[PDB]
Amino acid sequence: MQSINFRTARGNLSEVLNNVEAGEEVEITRRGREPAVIVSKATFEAYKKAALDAEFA
Amino acid sequence: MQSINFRTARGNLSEVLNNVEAGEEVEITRRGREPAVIVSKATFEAYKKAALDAE
DNA sequence: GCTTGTGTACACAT
DNA sequence: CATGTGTACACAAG
Repeated sequence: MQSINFRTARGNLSEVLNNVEAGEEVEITRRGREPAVIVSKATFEAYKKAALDAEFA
Repeated sequence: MQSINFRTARGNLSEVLNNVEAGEEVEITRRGREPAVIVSKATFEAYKKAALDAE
């Protein structure tokens, strides 16, 4: 997975979002603070959906 | 789900990432482009256990 | 005194 | 009437 720092992430956000749209999952990191992932709403919405059909307790 | 446009996301990204860390899922929209979602890595990693449909 | 994060603002493009 | 995208400045935090 691609991993880019905040400063770089923002300074290139368009290129990041373009990369994301191409199917790449990009990790956003910040000093100390917990990381995040930018992923296409479609993919992630379809992850959430497939997870919701798990016969577990 | 919270939904912000690109210009606002780039200009408030720190506040966006703080919101996400608090458990929020944030939709980023772009003109004529498919939307993206910024989500906590922990949550995302857990949601990819959806890849237990592929199996 | 670096690096990186955060606010912000300007200019051009769509 | 706005939003996307490059970029650059300055201050804060580490």
